[PDB]
Amino acid sequence: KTLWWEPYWYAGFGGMGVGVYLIYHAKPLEALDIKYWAAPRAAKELETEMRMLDKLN
Amino acid sequence: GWAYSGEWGMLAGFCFGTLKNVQEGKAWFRRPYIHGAGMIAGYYLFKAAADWEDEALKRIITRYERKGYAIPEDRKELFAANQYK
Amino acid sequence: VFSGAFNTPSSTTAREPYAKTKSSEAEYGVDTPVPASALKAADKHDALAYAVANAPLIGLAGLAAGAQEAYMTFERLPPTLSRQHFKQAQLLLGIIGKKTAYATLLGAVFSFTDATVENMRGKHDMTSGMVAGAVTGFLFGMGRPMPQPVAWPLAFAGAAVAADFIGELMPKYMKDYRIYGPVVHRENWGDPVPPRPPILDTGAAVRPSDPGQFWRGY
Amino acid sequence: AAAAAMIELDLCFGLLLLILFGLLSLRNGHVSLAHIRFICQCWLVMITPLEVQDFALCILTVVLLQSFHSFEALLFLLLAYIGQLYMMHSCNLVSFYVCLEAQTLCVVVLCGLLARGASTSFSVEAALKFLLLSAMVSGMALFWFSAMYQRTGSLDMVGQETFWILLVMLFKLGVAPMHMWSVDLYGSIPKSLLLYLSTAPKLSLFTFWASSWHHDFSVGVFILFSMFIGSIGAYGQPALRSLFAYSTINEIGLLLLAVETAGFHTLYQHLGIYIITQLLLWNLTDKRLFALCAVSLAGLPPFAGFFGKAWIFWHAMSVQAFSLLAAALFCTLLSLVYYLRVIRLFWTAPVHTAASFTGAPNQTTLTSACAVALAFAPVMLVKPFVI
Amino acid sequence: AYILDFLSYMWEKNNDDSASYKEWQDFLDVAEKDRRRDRIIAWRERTMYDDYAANAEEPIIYKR
Amino acid sequence: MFISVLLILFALCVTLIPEAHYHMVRVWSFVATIIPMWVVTWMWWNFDASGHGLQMLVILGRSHLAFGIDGVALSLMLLTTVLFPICMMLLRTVAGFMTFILLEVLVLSALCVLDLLGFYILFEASLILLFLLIGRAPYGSLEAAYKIVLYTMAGSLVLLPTLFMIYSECGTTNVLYMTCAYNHQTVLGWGLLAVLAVKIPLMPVHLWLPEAHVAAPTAGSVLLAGVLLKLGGIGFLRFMLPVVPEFCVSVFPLVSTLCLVSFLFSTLSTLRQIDLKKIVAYSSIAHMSMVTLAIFSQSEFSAYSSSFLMIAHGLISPALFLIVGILYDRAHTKFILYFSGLGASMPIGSTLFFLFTLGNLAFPLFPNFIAEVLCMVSIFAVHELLAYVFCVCQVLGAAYGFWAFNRVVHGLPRGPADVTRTEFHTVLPLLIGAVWLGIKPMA
Amino acid sequence: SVEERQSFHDKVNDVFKNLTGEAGKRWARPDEPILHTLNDEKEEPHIFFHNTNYRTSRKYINVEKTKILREQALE
Ligand SMILES: CCCCCCCCCCCCCCCCCC(=O)O[C@@H](COC(=O)CCCCCCCCCCCCCCC)COP(=O)(O)OCC[N+](C)(C)C
Repeated sequence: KTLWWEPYWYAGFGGMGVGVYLIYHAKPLEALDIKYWAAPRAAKELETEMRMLDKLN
Repeated sequence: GWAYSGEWGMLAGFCFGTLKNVQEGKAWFRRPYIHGAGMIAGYYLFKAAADWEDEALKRIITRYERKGYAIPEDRKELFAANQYK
Repeated sequence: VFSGAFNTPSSTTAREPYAKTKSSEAEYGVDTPVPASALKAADKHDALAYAVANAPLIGLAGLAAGAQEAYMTFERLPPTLSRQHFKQAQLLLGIIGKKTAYATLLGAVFSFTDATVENMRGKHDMTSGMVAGAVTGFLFGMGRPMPQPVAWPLAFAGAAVAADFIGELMPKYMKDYRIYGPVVHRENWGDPVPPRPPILDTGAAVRPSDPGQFWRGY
Repeated sequence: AAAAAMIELDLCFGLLLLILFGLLSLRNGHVSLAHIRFICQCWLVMITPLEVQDFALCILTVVLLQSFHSFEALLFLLLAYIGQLYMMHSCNLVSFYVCLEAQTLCVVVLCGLLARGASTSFSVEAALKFLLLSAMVSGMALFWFSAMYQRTGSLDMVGQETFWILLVMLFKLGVAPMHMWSVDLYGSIPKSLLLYLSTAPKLSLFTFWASSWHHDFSVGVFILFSMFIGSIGAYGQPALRSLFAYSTINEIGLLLLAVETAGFHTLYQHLGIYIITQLLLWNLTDKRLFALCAVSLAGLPPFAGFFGKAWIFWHAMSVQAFSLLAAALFCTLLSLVYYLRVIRLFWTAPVHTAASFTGAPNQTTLTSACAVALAFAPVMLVKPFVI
Repeated sequence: AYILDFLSYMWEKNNDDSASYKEWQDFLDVAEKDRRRDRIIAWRERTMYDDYAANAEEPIIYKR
Repeated sequence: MFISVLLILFALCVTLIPEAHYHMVRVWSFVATIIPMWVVTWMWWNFDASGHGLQMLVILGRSHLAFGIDGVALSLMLLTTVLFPICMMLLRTVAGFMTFILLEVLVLSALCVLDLLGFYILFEASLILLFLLIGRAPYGSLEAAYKIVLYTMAGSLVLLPTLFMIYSECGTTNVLYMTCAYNHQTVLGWGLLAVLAVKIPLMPVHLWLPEAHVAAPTAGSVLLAGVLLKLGGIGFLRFMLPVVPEFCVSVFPLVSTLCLVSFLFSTLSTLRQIDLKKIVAYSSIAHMSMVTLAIFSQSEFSAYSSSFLMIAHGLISPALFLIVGILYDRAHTKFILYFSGLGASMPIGSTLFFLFTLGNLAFPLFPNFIAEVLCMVSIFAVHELLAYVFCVCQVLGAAYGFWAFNRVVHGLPRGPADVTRTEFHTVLPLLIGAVWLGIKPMA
Repeated sequence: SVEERQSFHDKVNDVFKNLTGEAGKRWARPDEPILHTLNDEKEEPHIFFHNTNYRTSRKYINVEKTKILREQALE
């Protein structure tokens, strides 16, 4: 016989777990973490800084 | 004064009726006419309090300006206003 | 505002000291005068005169405690003892006088030790109060079992430290405190300038430590 | 022309008619007098001017009259109200003396009259002690008024003699160490007069203080005495009447801290919240609401007592009254222990409330349930309201 | 895996950056108005009502 | 805001259910805490991580009570909404349900408030609820309840005049304008240190915790350990560091020595404990000392590492309290001398006890390992010796942890039978959260 | 002077009141800081929050630069 808390426990904690999964795997990457906003902007700055450091040498 | 003061007064009237029942050993829903009268009185009491809010602000600005404290017109609207915040 | 990387107010500071904030159109204080006895009682340059000026007030506390104990002893006296009026008077006056003399002694010891360490060190700080408290509490705690010859110097030194922090250092630190008018060093925020500091009819224990805090009187 | 004095003539005519109506009703053998009480409440409304403090006193006394049943008690309360109202308008020591003495005589007679059962002699004893202690304070007031009148030649309340008049006022509020008459009164006199004594005269005297009083002195030592003595006494006394007497001394010490630092707005807010709590305290029949009085007299945050204490603390910190504030905070920490004792006594206990048998079924549930809604007043208290 | 792409599109469609800025500005404005009002109110004089010099500008009529 | 009013009003309807319908009362009170977990998960979905520091703002006029979300508040709110239904599974009366519902309202509103007076009003309105929860008549302790209430009241009463001092100084208690005005930082800094050094157990104002966290019931212990201690940390991170930073630099040697002596002396005391619940209760003081020093270092990513340690502690120590609560519920004692050989008689419970023992000692594949490494990175960047003190004392934590486990789990088999389905599902969300946050915490 | 500081504060409040931005740009990821000669930038709260957002952006970008260079050096 199913205990009184079992449907509500499985619905609540399972819907939290699926929601946390969808936060990690279906949000836009810039919206999920600022490191995805800054990864392309660091790369172009590094491109225009590597040749500056080349010329300084 | 505050925009939601009448709804707060109605919740106060409902809690008043429920407590008057609980003190006399009755369940919360008993004698609903007591709840209704309490709701009416709470609504009008908290609306009167919200009117006194505007009245007190008006008295403060009037007394302060008569004493010589000149308030700029950008700040006089914080006081001389029946603001429904 | 709030990030896990850093706390921006921990490195966003002024580069220069500020000018004094104008708080009112009138910048002179209004207050009742201090009586001359308390003006003389503040002077520490003569250690003996300091102790003579301060010790009778500390003896008043022992007078109050002794009068209390004397009345409570008088009420319990049986009629065979209470009708003997000379003996009753000498017993009650003995209780009161012992309490008054002990309080005056502790007060004079504290004031003299305080002003002596003050004049010996050449500066005013919290060390003189701590040393005077240790001496007075050791005088009180002598002859008692042993938590007490340490516990009573600590209590009297703690009273001196609380006196310095609450009554002297905190009013000095907050001399530029304003509750009215422009925010201090934030005059660009535009809070209006009143014609005067606010008039408050406070009691004699609440007096303005700066001329601009409020005007006291009626 | 006497056309500006119709309210005074109305007061006197109403008293003349009310005595005759009460005489006619008693010649019929009426064992209840609700009609007399309604006429008394109408007379209270009809003689009160249109100020905030006057109507606060009026509405308070209208609510208080529902706990009194005899004709003579109603007459004494009306003639005490005349002194309480007209003391707020007193601008001399003549009217001050007469209003205070009328109030003292009315309180003494009511303490004698209303006692019943085995507690009759205890109430009469405490009334006699109060009368004797009140007589010498009245003598001090008269003596120093005569001194001031001789020195100044006028009726102005200025100079060194105002210190003794201030001590007279502090006696009338039960300020420690002149507090023991109220401690004696709390232990024996019945609950309705205790309810009357903790609300109306404090309002009347503080309004006189706000309206027409200046002194060049301090009250700080009496603040310290009241707060420390009240807190330690209520911690140490197991009888509940003495607990509430000492907690009242602590509250009057807080009100004196509000007076001493100026800022009477915090004084008026805390006094109003205290008066509503008193109206709840002395009319309780269900003992679970005794815990709400406890959490709202301990200053616990969401209830209205917190707000009443906290504006007093805010204004004291504004004018930098640091030492008195620190003492007040220590005594507030001590007060929580005996308010928790109250909660232990009356909340963590099985519930028993006896029903009525001879009618009048739980007759003041309206007022007590209305005053318990001091959990909804904090929304209006946080705003700039009382100024 | 298409559900993930459509939920990403749903996030981008629902988010409104200008509305976030207006929310921030309204928060700052309400707080600043409260602070300004409270600072003006705190010039709070206190004497007795019979002080005719501290209350010299009030229009008071006496009956005596 | 409208949602929060609806959730409060739905939660408060437990009182109106007639008590003879037992199943309905249980289901209603459990669902009343399940719903805020879904709402806070949705708030995490709605959060823009490349946007502003404060999002989802609301301010209620001139009543103080202004609210906003940052990362620390959001993680702590998620942890609280996880922890409250587990507490609902450990209660049996409507009085318990209502006390925990009121506590959840107050905790959730206190975690995200942006007003100092609002924080004061919301937090210590829970004092009388904690007094009644700890000093319950047949099985509580009134001494413990008096201690926790009086220590908290003492700290709050020190703060309250300094709160009002800055309010008169600038005109507001809103943290966004308190951080931009000129204020007397020494006085307010001492008031804020006074509250938050009692909330976080910092020596010498820490003696309430060993009494209160043991005298509480299992649900009360889960709440008090996993949630209420972290209000001091979020107090540091939200109010004290932004508003009084000069004080926060100048008090660093004093806060530093308080943290070091709290860590060392509380670890030394934990070794001589003979009660299992007192063993679990002391170990929380050293973790909070590491949290406080990492917050006060302000050095590399200090808010991040300290919040992550708060979450790792809030996951691991309630599970240890749950296992001790199972042992107490079905053996009626918490004394070590009555327990031996629990591996043979409760294999599942002993396995869970071992895993959470390893988690509490900051072993890898648990979020405490990542947390302590990053906290020591933040501490190391100020000076190497302040990190060395915590590094060399790791044998002292492992000594008490493995000694308690080895005394109660191995030996002659005596004691209760293994866990039920309900006890396993009280433990289970904490274990899943630990495995996730210790293996793949970020993306 | 006080008048010049007040007029500057009014100008800043007017500018930040009537501010908007669209087309793929996040406010609170600004392109440039606001250059000022203020003693204690927290004198003007809008400028303080703007430069706080810019400084947060730079810290995260520098972290990302470190990661890209570490991958290159490993290669
Ligand atoms: C101070 C930063 C906050 C970090 C706190 C530590 C969090 C603990 C766990 C670490 C997880 C890292 C998650 C990273 C991606 C998630 C989204 C994200 O970016 O985080 C949010 C907030 O993240 C969270 O809220 C994480 C929630 C963690 C709480 C998990 C514990 C609760 C679960 C219990 C177990 C449930 C099991 C149920 C299954 C049966 C914002 O933080 P920042 O990126 O620093 O914000 C940027 C700053 N600015 C806007 C100014 C540019």
